[PDB]
Amino acid sequence: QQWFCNSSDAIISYSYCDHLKFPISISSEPCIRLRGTNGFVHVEFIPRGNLKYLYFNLFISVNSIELPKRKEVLCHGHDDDYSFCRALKGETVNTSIPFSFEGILFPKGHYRCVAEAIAGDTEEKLFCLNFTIIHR
Amino acid sequence: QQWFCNSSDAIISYSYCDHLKFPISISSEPCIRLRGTNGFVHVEFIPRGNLKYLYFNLFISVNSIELPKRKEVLCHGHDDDYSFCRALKGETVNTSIPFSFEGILFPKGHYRCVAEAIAGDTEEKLFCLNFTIIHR
Amino acid sequence: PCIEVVPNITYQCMDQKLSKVPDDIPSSTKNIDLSFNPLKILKSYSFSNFSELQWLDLSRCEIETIEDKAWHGLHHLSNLILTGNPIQSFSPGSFSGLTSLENLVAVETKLASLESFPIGQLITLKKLNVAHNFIHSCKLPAYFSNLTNLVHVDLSYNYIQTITVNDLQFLRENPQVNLSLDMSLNPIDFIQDQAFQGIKLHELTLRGNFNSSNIMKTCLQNLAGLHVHRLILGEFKDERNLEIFEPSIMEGLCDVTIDEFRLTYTNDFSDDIVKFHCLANVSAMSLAGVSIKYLEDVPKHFKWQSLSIIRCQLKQFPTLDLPFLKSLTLTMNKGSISFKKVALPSLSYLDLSRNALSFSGCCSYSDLGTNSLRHLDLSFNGAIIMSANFMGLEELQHLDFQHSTLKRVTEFSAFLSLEKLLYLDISYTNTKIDFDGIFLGLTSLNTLKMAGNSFKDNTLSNVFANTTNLTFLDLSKCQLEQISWGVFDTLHRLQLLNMSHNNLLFLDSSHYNQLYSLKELALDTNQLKSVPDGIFDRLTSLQKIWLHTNPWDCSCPRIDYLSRWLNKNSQKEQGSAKCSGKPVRSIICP
Amino acid sequence: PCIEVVPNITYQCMDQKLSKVPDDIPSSTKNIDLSFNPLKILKSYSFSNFSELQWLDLSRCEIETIEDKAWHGLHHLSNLILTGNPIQSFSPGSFSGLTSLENLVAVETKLASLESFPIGQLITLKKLNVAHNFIHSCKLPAYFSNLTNLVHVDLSYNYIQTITVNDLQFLRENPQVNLSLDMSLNPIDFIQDQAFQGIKLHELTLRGNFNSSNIMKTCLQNLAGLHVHRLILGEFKDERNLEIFEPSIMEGLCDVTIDEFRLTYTNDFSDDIVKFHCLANVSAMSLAGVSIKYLEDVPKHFKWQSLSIIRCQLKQFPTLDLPFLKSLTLTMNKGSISFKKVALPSLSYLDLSRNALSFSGCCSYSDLGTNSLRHLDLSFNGAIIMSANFMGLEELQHLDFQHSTLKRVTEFSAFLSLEKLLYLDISYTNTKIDFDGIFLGLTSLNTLKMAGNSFKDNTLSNVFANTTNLTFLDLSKCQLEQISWGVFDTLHRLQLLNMSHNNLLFLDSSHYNQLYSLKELALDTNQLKSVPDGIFDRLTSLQKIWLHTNPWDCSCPRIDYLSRWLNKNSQKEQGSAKCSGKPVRSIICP
Ligand SMILES: CCCCCCCCCCCCC/C=C/[C@@H](O)[C@H](CO[C@@H]1O[C@H](CO)[C@H](O)[C@H](OS(=O)(=O)O)[C@H]1O)NC(=O)CCCCCCCCCCCCCCC
Ligand SMILES: CCCCCCCCCCCCC/C=C/[C@@H](O)[C@H](CO[C@@H]1O[C@H](CO)[C@H](O)[C@H](OS(=O)(=O)O)[C@H]1O)NC(=O)CCCCCCCCCCCCCCC
Ligand SMILES: CCCCCCCCCCCCC/C=C/[C@@H](O)[C@H](CO[C@@H]1O[C@H](CO)[C@H](O)[C@H](OS(=O)(=O)O)[C@H]1O)NC(=O)CCCCCCCCCCCCCCC
Ligand SMILES: CCCCCCCCCCCCC/C=C/[C@@H](O)[C@H](CO[C@@H]1O[C@H](CO)[C@H](O)[C@H](OS(=O)(=O)O)[C@H]1O)NC(=O)CCCCCCCCCCCCCCC
Ligand SMILES: CCCCCCCCCCCCC/C=C/[C@@H](O)[C@H](CO[C@@H]1O[C@H](CO)[C@H](O)[C@H](OS(=O)(=O)O)[C@H]1O)NC(=O)CCCCCCCCCCCCCCC
Ligand SMILES: CCCCCCCCCCCCC/C=C/[C@@H](O)[C@H](CO[C@@H]1O[C@H](CO)[C@H](O)[C@H](OS(=O)(=O)O)[C@H]1O)NC(=O)CCCCCCCCCCCCCCC
Ligand SMILES: *[C@@H]1O[C@H](CO)[C@@H](O[C@@H]2O[C@H](CO)[C@@H](O[C@@H]3O[C@H](CO)[C@@H](O)[C@H](O)[C@H]3NC(C)=O)[C@H](O)[C@H]2NC(C)=O)[C@H](O)[C@H]1NC(C)=O
Ligand SMILES: *[C@@H]1O[C@H](CO)[C@@H](O[C@@H]2O[C@H](CO)[C@@H](O[C@@H]3O[C@H](CO)[C@@H](O)[C@H](O)[C@H]3NC(C)=O)[C@H](O)[C@H]2NC(C)=O)[C@H](O)[C@H]1NC(C)=O
Ligand SMILES: *[C@@H]1O[C@H](CO)[C@@H](O[C@@H]2O[C@H](CO)[C@@H](O)[C@H](O)[C@H]2NC(C)=O)[C@H](O)[C@H]1NC(C)=O
Ligand SMILES: *[C@@H]1O[C@H](CO)[C@@H](O[C@@H]2O[C@H](CO)[C@@H](O)[C@H](O)[C@H]2NC(C)=O)[C@H](O)[C@H]1NC(C)=O
Ligand SMILES: *[C@@H]1O[C@H](CO)[C@@H](O)[C@H](O)[C@H]1NC(C)=O
Ligand SMILES: *[C@@H]1O[C@H](CO)[C@@H](O)[C@H](O)[C@H]1NC(C)=O
Ligand SMILES: *[C@@H]1O[C@H](CO)[C@@H](O)[C@H](O)[C@H]1NC(C)=O
Ligand SMILES: *[C@@H]1O[C@H](CO)[C@@H](O)[C@H](O)[C@H]1NC(C)=O
Ligand SMILES: *[C@@H]1O[C@H](CO)[C@@H](O)[C@H](O)[C@H]1NC(C)=O
Ligand SMILES: *[C@@H]1O[C@H](CO)[C@@H](O)[C@H](O)[C@H]1NC(C)=O
Ligand SMILES: *[C@@H]1O[C@H](CO)[C@@H](O)[C@H](O)[C@H]1NC(C)=O
Ligand SMILES: *[C@@H]1O[C@H](CO)[C@@H](O)[C@H](O)[C@H]1NC(C)=O
Repeated sequence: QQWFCNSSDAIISYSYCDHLKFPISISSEPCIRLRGTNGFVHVEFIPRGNLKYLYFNLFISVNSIELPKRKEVLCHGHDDDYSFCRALKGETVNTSIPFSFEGILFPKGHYRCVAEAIAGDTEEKLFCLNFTIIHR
Repeated sequence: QQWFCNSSDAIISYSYCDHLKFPISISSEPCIRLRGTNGFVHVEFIPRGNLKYLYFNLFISVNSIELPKRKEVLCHGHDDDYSFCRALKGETVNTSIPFSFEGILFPKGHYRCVAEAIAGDTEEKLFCLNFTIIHR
Repeated sequence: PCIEVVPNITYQCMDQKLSKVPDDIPSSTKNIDLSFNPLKILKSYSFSNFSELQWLDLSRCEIETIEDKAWHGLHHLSNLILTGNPIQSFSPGSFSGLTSLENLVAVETKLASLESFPIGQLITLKKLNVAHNFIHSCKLPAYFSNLTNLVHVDLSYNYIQTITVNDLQFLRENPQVNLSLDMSLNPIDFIQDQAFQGIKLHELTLRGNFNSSNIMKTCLQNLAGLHVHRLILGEFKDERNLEIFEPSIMEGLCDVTIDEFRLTYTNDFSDDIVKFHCLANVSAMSLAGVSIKYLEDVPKHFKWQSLSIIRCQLKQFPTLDLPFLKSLTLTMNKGSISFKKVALPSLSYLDLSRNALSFSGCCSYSDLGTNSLRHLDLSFNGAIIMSANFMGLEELQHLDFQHSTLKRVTEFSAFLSLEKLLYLDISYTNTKIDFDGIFLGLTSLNTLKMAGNSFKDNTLSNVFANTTNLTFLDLSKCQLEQISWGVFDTLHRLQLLNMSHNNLLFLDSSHYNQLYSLKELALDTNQLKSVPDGIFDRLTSLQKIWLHTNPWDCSCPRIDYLSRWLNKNSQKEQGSAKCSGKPVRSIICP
Repeated sequence: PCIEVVPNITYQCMDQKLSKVPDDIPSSTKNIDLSFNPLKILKSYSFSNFSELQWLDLSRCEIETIEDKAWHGLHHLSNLILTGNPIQSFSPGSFSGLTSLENLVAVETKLASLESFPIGQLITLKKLNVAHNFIHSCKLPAYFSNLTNLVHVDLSYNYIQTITVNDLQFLRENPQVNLSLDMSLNPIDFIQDQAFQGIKLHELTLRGNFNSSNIMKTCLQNLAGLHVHRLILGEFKDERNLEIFEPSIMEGLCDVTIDEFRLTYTNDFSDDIVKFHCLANVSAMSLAGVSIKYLEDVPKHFKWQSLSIIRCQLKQFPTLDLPFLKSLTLTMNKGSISFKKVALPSLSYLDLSRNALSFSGCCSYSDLGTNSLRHLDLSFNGAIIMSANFMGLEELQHLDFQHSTLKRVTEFSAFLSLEKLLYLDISYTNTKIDFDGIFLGLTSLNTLKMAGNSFKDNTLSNVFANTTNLTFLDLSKCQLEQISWGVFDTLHRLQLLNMSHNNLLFLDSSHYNQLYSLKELALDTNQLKSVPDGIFDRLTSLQKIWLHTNPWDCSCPRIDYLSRWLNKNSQKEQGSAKCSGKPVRSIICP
């Protein structure tokens, strides 16, 4: 809907969540191969809050079987690894984030992952993406 | 009753347990100083079972406050550290065991410790000593 | 159209398609968020009714024009945020009327230079953020002498390529000024010879400035003469990084006096970088997100008084004998390391939390080589095997084991030496309390957090006899089913007692007759069906009680005491104890 | 006077002040313990009625005289224990009649030599223990050629000071004999030149023989020519020990062919001892109770096919790249070590239990460098952080995490690769199951031990959908309160289901309609008060059920099905389900 790509073992797409539509352009280069991928996550958006304490809530499901909520902190508030942790509310963010992963066996089937970005100082929701990953 | 000694901070004595009176001569040289001691435990007795899997059950109390049972294995049955692990039922055992400990703060007062020697292959009780330690 | 957040005080007008500031906003408002509205122009006198306004957010408001009296009436405004507005040209007097301004955020306003920026009369200004603009000069303007309170300037993410002698003239003239400069994400490739002679700075941040090792090495050399309290260096993962990072890149740092050195992420790294001789006179050394694998053989003439290793990648616990080291933080390390004995005779603060650390032989003097330890954090780790009760460490005031796997802590008085301990957290350590003497010696203890554990036979035993000065006791989620007699008769100063989320089947009236100081009692979420008559009668200090989520038996005359008590003391009850649905407080027996 | 232990089979007559063997002992007895009785003399024909006797213990019986027909009638006796009896002189024919004897224990009988020991016609003898006597010669007598089945001789704790060429003549003559010699605690100070040429031994134990380094080094050299399957060396803590233990003490071992080398406790030790070049061709290396601190840089030309490190003192996990190593045991290590990656391409067996070990990144091929792993024991350790689901290790058959702190095992399918796994133990790992897919891929799993954990909302969820071949499921002490629908409909081959010591409030009749193979069902020690009618009707294979320690409601017609069922199937019930005291099986509704 909002974006999608084809991997050799994965079909990945996302929309905005039904409850939050704050805009953001995310993509990966190349498309993510669940067997393993080295690439970049390109992000361009204008955040609705400071990113000094940005973290994510990930609600993942495999074939309608839900995993516990996981929290992934990206900016801890002190000497953070990423240049966008400095970004303020209303500031244009344009960055490419390198990533590299490998060697986890994923079960085949239909994954859902709503990714909820939170400004950790105010606990306010920055945006929410509804992901769909079809493995195989 | 059966033996006792005076330390600079401890008075140590033992009798046989009321339920098991299999004889054994135990002493330490010097008397145990709970602040710290290097010495020998002299043991001379004729065991009522093989010592190949000898372990101890220790029931300790401080001022009538009971600690959980602790199990101290002396002979594991394979390449054991002590020459008496080879001893058989009915064989004269005569040994001096070096020991060295230090730097644990013990609360003052009245300790009881019944020490129950068990032959771990047969689970039979080899002997039982009722210890009394008065710290300070 | 504005979300009322705190009545007549705080209003959230963000993203409401507002063309102008609403006149409906009450005059006593202190905080207004107008961001993400197409304001386009700040008209004169628009905020003149908000005499008590302190914080005003106009981020992403498409503002091109600030009219000549746009901020008339804002005598008390201390925070003004203009991020993302394409103002570009700030005409003279653009900030007239902002007589209490302390924090000006002009990020991404297409600002081209500070010389033309009309802030020379904001004599109250403390912080200036002009990141993400078109500034290409490092010149600190002369009007900074009017801004006697300015302590921080953010120049991050601009186009500064050069730092000249004259650029820092103002600071050379004024050595009394305390100023911090954030230069991150500027394409600096030239620093003039001796530009930093006679220059003093509090905090200097140089992150993500350099693409090439040779350019970074050449520029660091011309920091010579500089005196900084805190120098922050490093790169970002999402920016083009240095090809190689050798220690000799920082050879220039020898001609700089540095009190505190912070190193952040670098693409390349070598363990020798932390042992670089130009860092020898630093008093606070810090590593965050750095690929250090081994920290060993730090020369004893190093003067580090605090060391901080955060989110790093140590394969093996450091070997350290720094005699002047007072604080050590090794936290959030990538991997699992085992503790190794250190010799830090000046050590008074130790944070080893979140390392999946395995500690064999906790704890005594020989592990640490110090008699001055006051703070010890071993939380969020692996196996911590208790084998000594802190001989040599009786100065310890704070002890945290939260979420580590405490082993053998109940087989002796593991804390007997800690007669000055104020704070103990053994929550969620999977400890099964089976020794009444577990807390012997803890006579100074005020805060005891031990939630998520359990007790032998699920009975709360007499473990609090010596903890006579407890003021905070958290026993939640301890699978408790009953309480032994006299467990609380000593805690005359206890102010909080949390026993929620247990399996209590009955209470006894005797346990609460000596909680003279008890203010808060949490008993919700148990299996309680009744209380003895008068159990709450002597709780003369009580202010809050939780009793909900219990299967209360509301039959008369059984529920009589509780219903009448909950009614008379309805201001104290938090939540609603409801009958197995009517609140127990709403039941009148005959 | 004899304690009857197993009727007409086993009798315990120890320490009953018996003067002679009791004639009351039944003739079919197979095991008699007569120890610690003042027998003083074994009279002729005393045991002639015990034709089926196999094991006879006469330890500490003060026996001085064995009469010339003392063992008449004992044609089937295989074990005879004479420990502690001052027999001293064994006259000719002293063991006549013991025609099936396999194990002769003559420990501490004041025996002076084997040459005069009349055992030359015990052609069935397999084991000979003559420890703790007055033997001063190492001469293996010539009649050993009659004893074709003798495989073990215990000479420990005697007075042997010398080993000569002629002492081992018998073994030199007979290279086909498989014989093991225990020489421990003999004051050996001289081995003749070439005494061990042409000598083959299965197991040779030399523990606690030497007081001086020079005497041990001199004696080890003259083991030259010896071929031993298993050589055991070391000292005892409770005996006078070697002053220093350098590797060169074992220079003589280069002239010995050793298949397996065992080193035990030594007072002195140096890490180089395990890297000694004379151990290069050993195929099984073992260390037990040894003060080794670092095991590093083992030359790759070492041929060790198994390494065993038990009760040692490693400060740091070994670095090992032995390409022929098939089995590695590092267990009960003193301290806490962190796992370090190894490169063992032949590794098929790995036991790392009881180390308080912390493992960051379990588990995949890169941790171990092998595709042939079948056995992995990580139990009784610290923090084991699950981050990979065993890619590269799909040959794994046995996996044990018992009592370790498993972390993040429920955040993905941590075992998806393990399609050949037969045995999984995650008991007492403080795992809170919150993912129904936790056991995806475990289609070969037969044994699942997961006691002592818990589930989200205390509900047993649908985690067994893929484990179609489970035969053993242990869910005890999991704080379960209820079971989701259909959790067991797949387990047609399950034979045991243990759900005892939970908090089950009700059962559903649907959960047990497809347990076709279920033999044993443990439901004791819950909160059960009733069962649905017919819940046990389709358990056609049931043989044992535990239902006691439950507050059963014995009111009619509610308890009708259960009481009638427990009565009709009373042979299957283990223990007694008693009413909230009469057994439920003893209740007849109208
Ligand atoms: C502003 C809005 C943001 C919107 C997009 C969010 C950003 C997406 C990517 C962010 C993290 C990726 C960088 C990964 C680095 C690791 O690759 C790298 C770890 O990997 C290891 O690192 C080692 C050295 O570091 C070795 O290299 C290892 O290799 S080994 O073989 O030698 O041993 C290698 O495994 N580092 C990390 O911090 C890991 C933490 C990253 C996870 C946290 C966030 C994950 C996703 C965030 C939310 C998901 C939703 C996305 C769309 C909404
Ligand atoms: C046949 C019947 C027996 C009747 C009597 C029973 C024997 C009594 C003594 C047996 C063990 C003593 C040897 C101690 C060695 C440690 O001292 C020594 C450990 O200590 C450390 O060891 C390191 C190197 O090893 C360093 O040296 C350390 O120092 S550091 O500073 O460098 O780091 C040092 O701390 N080793 C051990 O195995 C410890 C295990 C011993 C406890 C198990 C049994 C304890 C008592 C048994 C029952 C009690 C009842 C007694 C009367 C009935
Ligand atoms: C006549 C009566 C017979 C009496 C015989 C009684 C036995 C004597 C005790 C033997 C010592 C036990 C081993 C402890 C060594 C410590 O020194 C030990 C060293 O343990 C360290 O803790 C970690 C885990 O173990 C690491 O493993 C360390 O290793 S590391 O290098 O990696 O860091 C290791 O060092 N510290 C301790 O606090 C342990 C407890 C001290 C024992 C105190 C016992 C007092 C006995 C009182 C006698 C009264 C009569 C008894 C009646 C039954
Ligand atoms: C006051 C007089 C009464 C005293 C009674 C005298 C009895 C002697 C006690 C012996 C204690 C030392 C045993 C440790 C051996 C290490 O060696 C042992 C190493 O750990 C195990 O050592 C085994 C050796 O091989 C295996 O390696 C095990 O592997 S395992 O998985 O099979 O279990 C391994 O873990 N260290 C520890 O545990 C931690 C240190 C011991 C803590 C003991 C504290 C004090 C105990 C005395 C009780 C008095 C309390 C008074 C109330 C306040
Ligand atoms: C356009 C959409 C944007 C997509 C962005 C999504 C982010 C991409 C993932 C970033 C990698 C995370 C870091 C993991 C590194 C591993 O390589 C990591 C290395 O972890 C090791 O495990 C230990 C503890 O961490 C030690 O710390 C090791 O260290 S050691 O040296 O001491 O032994 C360390 O190496 N192995 C793993 O199995 C972890 C999990 C693998 C991550 C797979 C994620 C798949 C993402 C699928 C994307 C679909 C779209 C997403 C929708 C929201
Ligand atoms: C299929 C498409 C859906 C996928 C969704 C994409 C989302 C991206 C997931 C990111 C995972 C990697 C994050 C780890 C970073 C390390 O860095 C991290 C190091 O550990 C923490 O790392 C922090 C960095 O600073 C702090 O150091 C923490 O300190 S703390 O105490 O504050 O917490 C420290 O412990 N390794 C781990 O945890 C263990 C390895 C991660 C296991 C993840 C397994 C696979 C997850 C994907 C879910 C799919 C399941 C499918 C069902 C079968
Ligand atoms: C080291 O870091 C520098 C960033 O600070 C890089 O140089 C900058 O590269 C930008 C492109 O990546 C340039 O942008 C463009 O600017 C020119 C004007 O000079 C315009 O005509 C172009 O249109 C514009 N780009 C686009 C897409 O329109 C910056 O001007 C340039 N700045 C400087 C000071 O050089 C280096 O490339 C970088 N080195 C490496 C190896 O990454
Ligand atoms: C190295 O180990 C040897 C043990 O195998 C020690 O030597 C033995 O010492 C015993 C005493 O400790 C001697 O016992 C005595 O034997 C003599 C006869 O030789 C009797 O007269 C004595 O009465 C008797 N002792 C008593 C108390 O009655 C052993 O004879 C002797 N054996 C040998 C072969 O020498 C060494 O002492 C020991 N070295 C060290 C430094 O410990
Ligand atoms: C120089 O100015 C800064 C203004 O921020 C002062 O800094 C802070 O000190 C307090 C207490 O020591 C800390 O809580 C802050 O976190 C510090 N902030 C920064 C940015 O360092 C500094 O103390 C001043 N120096 C003086 C007045 O001598
Ligand atoms: C030599 O004799 C011994 C007799 O004990 C044999 O030893 C055993 O082998 C079995 C199986 O391999 C093990 O279970 C025992 O533990 C071994 N015992 C000992 C003492 O090693 C040995 O196999 C024989 N060698 C032959 C017959 O070739
Ligand atoms: C995610 O998308 C699915 C499918 O369109 C939808 O059913 C679900 O409600 C969405 N979840 C959100 C928006 O949180
Ligand atoms: C943001 O960066 C991307 C490059 O990945 C590209 O679209 C362009 O350079 C930027 N977009 C802008 C400035 O609108
Ligand atoms: C140990 O001795 C005490 C005091 O004499 C006695 O009360 C107790 O019963 C004894 N315990 C035994 C023998 O187990
Ligand atoms: C046992 O050894 C002790 C020495 O500690 C001493 O009584 C004597 O040597 C031996 N006792 C005997 C042999 O009765
Ligand atoms: C601590 O407990 C002991 C009991 O052994 C008691 O004698 C002492 O007075 C108590 N002191 C304090 C301050 O709790
Ligand atoms: C009691 O403990 C619960 C469980 O963690 C917690 O949520 C609650 O805030 C506590 N009550 C207090 C602190 O009053
Ligand atoms: C395992 O579970 C999957 C569900 O994702 C199913 O398709 C597959 O047939 C199952 N196989 C076995 C052997 O349990
Ligand atoms: C069920 O689990 C309990 C608790 O450990 C155990 O005692 C019992 O033997 C088990 N029942 C079996 C194995 O039948």
